[PDB]
Amino acid sequence: SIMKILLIGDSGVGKSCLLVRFVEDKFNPIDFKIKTVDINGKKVKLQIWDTAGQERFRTITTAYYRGAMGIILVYDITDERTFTNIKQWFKTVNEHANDEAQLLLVGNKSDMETRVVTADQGEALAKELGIPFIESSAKNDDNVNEIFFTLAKLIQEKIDS
Amino acid sequence: SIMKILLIGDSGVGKSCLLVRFVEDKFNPSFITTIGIDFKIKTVDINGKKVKLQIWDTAGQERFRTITTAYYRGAMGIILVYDITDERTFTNIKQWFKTVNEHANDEAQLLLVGNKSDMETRVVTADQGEALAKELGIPFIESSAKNDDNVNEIFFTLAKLIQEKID
Amino acid sequence: IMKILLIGDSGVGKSCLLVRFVEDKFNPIDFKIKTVDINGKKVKLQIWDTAGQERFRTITTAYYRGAMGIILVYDITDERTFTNIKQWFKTVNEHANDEAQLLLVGNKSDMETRVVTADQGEALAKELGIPFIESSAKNDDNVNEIFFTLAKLIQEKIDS
Amino acid sequence: SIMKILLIGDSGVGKSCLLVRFVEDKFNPIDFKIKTVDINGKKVKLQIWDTAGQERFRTITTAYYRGAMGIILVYDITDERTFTNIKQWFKTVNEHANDEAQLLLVGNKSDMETRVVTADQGEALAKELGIPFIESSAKNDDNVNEIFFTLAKLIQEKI
Ligand SMILES: Nc1nc2c(ncn2[C@@H]2O[C@H](COP(=O)(O)OP(=O)(O)O)[C@@H](O)[C@H]2O)c(=O)[nH]1
Ligand SMILES: Nc1nc2c(ncn2[C@@H]2O[C@H](COP(=O)(O)OP(=O)(O)O)[C@@H](O)[C@H]2O)c(=O)[nH]1
Ligand SMILES: Nc1nc2c(ncn2[C@@H]2O[C@H](COP(=O)(O)OP(=O)(O)O)[C@@H](O)[C@H]2O)c(=O)[nH]1
Ligand SMILES: Nc1nc2c(ncn2[C@@H]2O[C@H](COP(=O)(O)OP(=O)(O)O)[C@@H](O)[C@H]2O)c(=O)[nH]1
Ligand SMILES: [Co+2]
Ligand SMILES: [Co+2]
Ligand SMILES: [Co+2]
Ligand SMILES: [Co+2]
Ligand SMILES: [Co+2]
Ligand SMILES: [Co+2]
Ligand SMILES: [Co+2]
Ligand SMILES: [Co+2]
Repeated sequence: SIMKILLIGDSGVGKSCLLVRFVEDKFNPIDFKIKTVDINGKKVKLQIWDTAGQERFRTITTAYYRGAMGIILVYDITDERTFTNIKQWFKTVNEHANDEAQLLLVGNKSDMETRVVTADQGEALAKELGIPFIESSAKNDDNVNEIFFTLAKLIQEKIDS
Repeated sequence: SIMKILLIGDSGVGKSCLLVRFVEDKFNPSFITTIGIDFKIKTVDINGKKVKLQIWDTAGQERFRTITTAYYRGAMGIILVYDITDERTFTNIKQWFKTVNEHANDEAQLLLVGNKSDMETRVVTADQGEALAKELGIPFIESSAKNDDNVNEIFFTLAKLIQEKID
Repeated sequence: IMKILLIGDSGVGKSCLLVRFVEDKFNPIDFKIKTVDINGKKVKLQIWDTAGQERFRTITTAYYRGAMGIILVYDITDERTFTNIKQWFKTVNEHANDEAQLLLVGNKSDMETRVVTADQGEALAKELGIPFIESSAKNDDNVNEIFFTLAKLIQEKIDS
Repeated sequence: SIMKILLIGDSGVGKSCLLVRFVEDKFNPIDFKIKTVDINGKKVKLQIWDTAGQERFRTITTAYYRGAMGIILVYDITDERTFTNIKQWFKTVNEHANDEAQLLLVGNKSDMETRVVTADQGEALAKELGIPFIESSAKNDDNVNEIFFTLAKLIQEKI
């Protein structure tokens, strides 16, 4: 009952760190990892993919999206540009992912005082895009597990409908 | 949650002192801010809910930054300050108002503050301040960072107006 | 990394301003590095300073390649170095990048033999459309401010 | 059985002396030593590796880490540079050592009045790296045994 989940977004927002915090629970300043969780009383294996710093030289590959049922769009709350770029990522993902894939918006680095994107702004963009929103901190381990459990539950719902 | 507030005005009117009095409850006649960290944080209760204020304050010879569009990005509150003992800083408020209106977002709430009300050498009356505020269409408050007079009121008044409009 | 250049007539104190900023010392290859903390980040400043006989080099187009900050310096005790600022401004604008942020510095403010007033410097800066700061590498007055002010303007620009 | 432990850090911080103080209980101003310890009513043989000065001329040989279950990162509290370099050592160890290896940060030469790195700073870095912290003095025999016993227990614990 594997669930393929992708982390997408501008380089530098903290994608690889969120994944490391979730699987290993660590932070420090074969492109996937596995972690098994329980969903509605059933063991679910999450196959979590990390871009491998390749979003800097070319668009996401086809086989990358193949089988992906969850796609997490991440931006940096301290970097306006990465937030503005979310619309482009959303477009790219929609023009290539399965029609039933569930998306989720994550505003990362909520621990930083240098924040320039407010929670209200993130919530507003998520609403406009029609997807759930979560603010996290891979550094302080804030809401990281929630990202994956929230997304996994939404995916389990689509599968059963 | 977070409210970005800027303190603007002629150098020497008491902007940094007002911020220090509000956040650290201190006042140094010879205080000197640190070149590097431009803002401080303080969480206050507005309508029974926690609001984090991100208060920005620039140094004198870093004044060029206060005329750029980038500096006002995201600010929802802008406090214009003058020295009641220095006519020139009061006269300059109109220029600051212009700069703020042209480089900042039209949704930001402004507030006029006449500081150093503790000084007997005052030359700008409260009526004059009130009159300018009215002309500009913004709230007015006289304060004294030195004697801790009406400093908290500056920020709570502004925060409530910003919230009152967020709705 | 942020490439910053110090330009101006020989003898105004360019090297002494750089030494004071990095080594905080004052003594009466062409660049030094110093990491500063702005907007909660470690920005590395690559500060360039050239000798007198290397002046011929400071007027070339390659010297300004990549520079995002350019500090124009004059001696407040030497009218000629102040008058020459307009020529330096012209050379910089014609040989440097349009996005580069300039800043005018009047150095040696500690000297009683000053002949250029702060008001004059402020007026020229206004005319040129750039920030102005008076400093003293000798007494460590406003030296850090020169670089932090410039670094912030360069950053605001990058993010703008 | 046997527990392989390595001491890593800038040259001159006192790695070799900490090992001598622990095994021979001596101080003076093969590349490994053996010492059998008792942990929770159980005897454990510690194979403690000394760098042999390698750090002064080369990257620690990939096989030097092989089999290591304990790695002690050491700095000199009187030398800021050796403390700053700990982050690089941590990176090198994490990229070449075994995943299960337990790390520990040691601030040595605590006997010196010329200290420039505070205990708080050391504790803060240890926390940031996610590893235990101990300040020692091979010279005054302060907390040297604690280094090895603490690490041995964490390794056993991880077993
Ligand atoms: N303050 C802060 N920094 C973070 C967080 N997550 C990642 N970072 C930092 O952001 C940079 C990029 O993170 P990384 O995970 O490699 O980004 P990726 O390109 O999206 O994979 C690194 O310098 C991280 O230490 C966070 O939650 N808070
Ligand atoms: N008497 C008096 N002096 C004040 C008050 N506030 C600031 N000052 C003094 O005015 C000078 C400049 O204040 P400062 O906060 O640095 O001004 P800024 O340039 O606007 O940041 C300092 O000498 C302060 O002690 C006040 O409420 N009363
Ligand atoms: N009084 C005084 N002398 C200074 C200052 N800065 C540099 N000088 C002196 O001016 C001369 C030239 O300085 P230097 O940095 O080599 O000038 P450059 O040609 O612009 O590099 C030396 O004698 C310095 O000691 C200053 O801030 N005050
Ligand atoms: N004061 C003092 N000196 C120490 C201590 N430990 C080692 N030293 C001295 O530091 C120098 C280097 O020690 P050594 O063990 O060879 O360092 P290594 O390069 O890390 O192996 C020698 O001069 C030692 O005597 C200590 O705890 N206190
Ligand atoms: Co990455
Ligand atoms: Co101030
Ligand atoms: Co008070
Ligand atoms: Co020179
Ligand atoms: Co200094
Ligand atoms: Co030419
Ligand atoms: Co040694
Ligand atoms: Co002993």
